[PDB]
Order: sequence, then C-alpha cells, then structure tokens
Amino acid sequence: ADISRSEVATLIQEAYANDLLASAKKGSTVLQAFPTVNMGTKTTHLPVLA
Amino acid sequence: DQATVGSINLAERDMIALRLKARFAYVLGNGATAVGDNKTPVGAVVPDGS
Amino acid sequence: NPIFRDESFNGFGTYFNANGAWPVGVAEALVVDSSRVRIGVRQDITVKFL
Amino acid sequence: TLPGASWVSESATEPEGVKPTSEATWADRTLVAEEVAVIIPVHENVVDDA
Amino acid sequence: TLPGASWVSESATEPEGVKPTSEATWADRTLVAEEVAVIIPVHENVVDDA
Repeated sequence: ADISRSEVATLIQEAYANDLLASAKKGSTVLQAFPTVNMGTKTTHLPVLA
Repeated sequence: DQATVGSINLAERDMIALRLKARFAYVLGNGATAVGDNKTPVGAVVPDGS
Repeated sequence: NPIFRDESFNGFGTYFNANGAWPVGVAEALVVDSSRVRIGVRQDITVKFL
Repeated sequence: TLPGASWVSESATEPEGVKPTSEATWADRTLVAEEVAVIIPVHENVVDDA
Repeated sequence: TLPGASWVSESATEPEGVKPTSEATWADRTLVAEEVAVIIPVHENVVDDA
C-alpha cells in the first residue's frame, strides 16, 4: 500500500507561465522606406512633367 | 547513511551513499510569428548518409 | 569562397519585410528612387471598442 | 494564428462597405518535470582514508 | 479512500511487532461556471418619467 501521484488527484495544481506568449509586432515596410505626407482630405493632386 | 540501496544495508555494512538527483523539463515555442503559423525556431546541420 | 559576406549596398537604405507581406517565389528584391514615392497617411491605426 | 484586415469602400447599402470580422487564436506548449538521478555507495573507512 | 491502523506489540522478531502500511486517496470534482441571464427592454421616456 502506497500513495501514487494519480491517487493525490487535484491536490497538486498545474501551473501557468506567459514566457513564450509575447511576440514582437512588425510595422509596415513602406512607412519605414518612403517619405510620408499627412493628408487632411480624401484626395490630393500632385502635378508631374509628362 | 541508514538506507538500503540495491542489497546493501547501508548502516550495518558501515557504508554511506550519495543520492544525487535533479528534476528537469524542456519546452519549444514553435507557434506562429509575424510571418505566419506552425514555425520552428531551430535549424540543423548534419553529415551525409552511409 | 563566399565573396559577398561583407557586401553593403552603395549608400542604399535597406528595408527587410517582416510582416509576411512578401510572397514566396515572386520577387527577391526591388530597387527604387524613394523620392518618387509618397505614402499618404490620412489616418493612423485607430481602435474602437464595441 | 493571426487576424486579416481588408480594404473597404464607403457605402451604407453595398457589401463592399462592410468591415470584415476575423479571429486570432492561441495554443498550449508545456513543461513536464522529470527526474534524473544516481546513487553512489562507498565505505565510510575508504572516505576517511582517501 | 481512508488509511487503516493496527495495534502493535513491542517485538524485534514477531509479525505483530511490525507497524502496518496503508494509503489514503483522493478524487477530483469540478465547479464549472455557467451563465444565466435576461434582457428587459423599456422605453427611455418611461424610465425618465418614473
């Protein structure tokens, strides 16, 4: 006669840890690479020589 | 210094023993990344077959 | 011999896509005059709790 | 698993004006402790003589 | 499961001399939290008049 881990049941609580949870978020490439403009309205016109 | 190990009754034999132990676990965080799902964080370099 | 390990591009800004936006087997790189692009940012990432 | 955005038009009546629903998802990876050990028996007189 | 016990005689040699070995054991039961709810709609003129 002896006491097994299964015979102790839920007197032994399983633990939790968030170590693996976090992942670094990545931004748009095009917002890093190119000059941006702050728009005040839906549409902006930019003339070019053609 | 009093135990029985194998068949050595440790005290009456005038012996001692060192019991060494550790308990260990291992986990691999092979989740999703910003690129996509089911990604393994490990690559291996191996010799060619016989 | 790996002749390019210390290669760095000729005053180019180098931007590596980490979003998983870059598809597989379509293109390896793009070279551009970044002064000829604008990214207009009418609104930045905005969160509404519903 | 990751959510996915979409481009949407301005409409009060057309399907193209509806913001789409999407989900993230998570899974479990686990640590389980396991025991590694040795017993090293010796005579008490041998330990004193050494 | 509950452990048993015995009367033990003082004895270097007889079986009555030995002390008995017994287990205790446990089992699991769970509280699982479930939602119970109602919605009661009313005209806001009525709740402002009342």
